[PDB]
Parts: sequence; C-alpha cells; structure tokens
Amino acid sequence: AIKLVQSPNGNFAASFVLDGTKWIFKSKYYDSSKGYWVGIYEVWDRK
Repeated sequence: AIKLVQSPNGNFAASFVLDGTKWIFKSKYYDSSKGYWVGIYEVWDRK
C-alpha cells in the first residue's frame, strides 16, 4: 500500500524490500508553495 510523504530533502529511495514485501517509487514533485518535496510513494518513509 502507498504512503503520502513530505520533506525538504526529497530523498529518492528508488525501491526496497521489507517484511517479505517489495517497495518502489510512484511519484514526487517540489511543492513550491511550501518549499519542500511531496510525493506518492510505496517505499519512502520521510527519511
């Protein structure tokens, strides 16, 4: 299941494996109205 994430570093995690499940990119953008990256992700966890 996806997560929704926001942070200034925009850390591109690409993909991972956790709890016998695979995890991967979906979308990100820079939200200039707030000055951080925002995304729809199935791996990034704000780190």
